[PDB]
Amino acid sequence: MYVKLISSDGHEFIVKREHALTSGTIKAMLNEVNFREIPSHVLSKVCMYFTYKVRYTNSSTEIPEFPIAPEIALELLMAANFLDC
Amino acid sequence: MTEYKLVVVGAVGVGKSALTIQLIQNHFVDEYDPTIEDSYRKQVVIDGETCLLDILDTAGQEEYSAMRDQYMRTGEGFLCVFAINNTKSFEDIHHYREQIKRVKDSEDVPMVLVGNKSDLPSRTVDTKQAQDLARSYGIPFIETSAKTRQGVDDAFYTLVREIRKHKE
Amino acid sequence: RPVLRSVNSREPSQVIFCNRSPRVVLPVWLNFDGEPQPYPTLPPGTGRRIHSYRGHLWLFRDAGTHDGLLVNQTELFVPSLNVDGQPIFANITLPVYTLKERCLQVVRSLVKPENYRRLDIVRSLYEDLEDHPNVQKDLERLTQERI
Amino acid sequence: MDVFLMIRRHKTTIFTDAKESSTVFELKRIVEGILKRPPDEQRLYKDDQLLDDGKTLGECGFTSQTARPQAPATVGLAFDTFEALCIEPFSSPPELPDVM
Ligand SMILES: Nc1nc2c(ncn2[C@@H]2O[C@H](COP(=O)(O)OP(=O)(O)O)[C@@H](O)[C@H]2O)c(=O)[nH]1
Ligand SMILES: [Mg+2]
Repeated sequence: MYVKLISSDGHEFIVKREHALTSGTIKAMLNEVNFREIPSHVLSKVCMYFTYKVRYTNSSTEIPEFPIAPEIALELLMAANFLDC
Repeated sequence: MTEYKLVVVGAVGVGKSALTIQLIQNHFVDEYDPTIEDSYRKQVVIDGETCLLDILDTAGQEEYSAMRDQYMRTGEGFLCVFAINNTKSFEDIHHYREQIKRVKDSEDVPMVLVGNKSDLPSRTVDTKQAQDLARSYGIPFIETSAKTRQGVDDAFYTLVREIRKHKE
Repeated sequence: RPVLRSVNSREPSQVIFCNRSPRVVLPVWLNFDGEPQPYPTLPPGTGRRIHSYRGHLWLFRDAGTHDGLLVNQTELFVPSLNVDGQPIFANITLPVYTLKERCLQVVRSLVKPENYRRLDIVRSLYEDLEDHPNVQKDLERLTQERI
Repeated sequence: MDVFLMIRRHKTTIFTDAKESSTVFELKRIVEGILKRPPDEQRLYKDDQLLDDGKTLGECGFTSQTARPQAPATVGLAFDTFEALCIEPFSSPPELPDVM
């Protein structure tokens, strides 16, 4: 099962639905969802975070830090707030 | 002139008070009130440097309050002292050390281990184990005895040396 | 009275604090009245042999930001009884922060509070920016979650 | 050992994982299930290198250290005849504001 996540600049991101359901706002919008305020460089980071969360949730050992470049910080913050994740 | 604030800690009956007075008034005191805790100031010379020692002779029951924590927190160096005739003192050294590390908020606090009453013939802990434990702590050990007054000044001056090393 | 307090057990327990996080770890001990008491910090990747007592409550935070951390894959830590004198191990790690909280962390490290609201973001994020991690608020949350 | 990858083609990006032992052909099957093209009409790339659908992912250079969940390694995808490997790039973040 997979979901398509379209960005504002037209990039199509295919992720497992279970991973995209991490976002409360995505789970609310439910197999193709478009975001007109999120560029590709932000939606890619959000998808990477989905995989990171699903991989390391309830892990038994150490967890790596989630890297966020300063230049993306603000945009990723706004996207996260809007996506509820 | 640079000041050095020293604090002498240990169990009741180890000889902290007598040792402290031996550093200053230059006389061994056979019996001191167990309840009297006070500070003393003395101008001395260590390696030529004219230092001012401020020595708090701790005494009294346990108090792990904020006020006692801050009072001990002002200590720059600590004399964890035990008596070779009392096993409990050598066991308690560890607890006193952990309390120092807590109030100073560091694992490295200037201190010197002291084995007192080296004039008494009875030995419950020899001079050898104390050096081993100090090695595990990373501090010097001095086997000074307030009664014979051998090595007392060595102990206090070694604490000033350890403080100087920590400040540099 | 508070549910999240340490027990006055007076029974020694040797514990190992292992900082398996990239952050500087502040150990926080809950005293017998439940109040958080900070203890000396652990640099990242450091293991330290500490001495505690049975039934004592411990939690671990980021020393600089008070961000939440995990110990043995849970929030709070209580030493067990030491079998045959071996030390108990306290593995301190990162949790899976929410993406919002992680981004708020990094933005807090870049901007200064004086300039927080001068950022072109929704006003809702300004208060979230000034709402720094709080040990007491997390204690309230944990207490009610036990309830 | 798991490797976390985003296989990309044009403006499309597929996020998926695999085993370091997983071979290039099994990943091509994975992409068949999603983009509806058999491991016949497609060719996978590591950087500019064409991957032979018989070697394992780890044999191509995909390690756990270089293909993390939070930083997946990229695998290019190209579909009579094939097409030039074309991966349309992501957007760029703005100039970092004054306050940071
Ligand atoms: N033989 C001997 N007795 C000592 C020595 N130091 C202290 N004492 C005795 O131990 C007793 C208790 O010591 P005190 O000064 O009161 O230690 P404090 O109460 O813990 O500060 C005193 O009556 C001293 O006479 C020492 O070096 N040798
Ligand atoms: Mg006394």
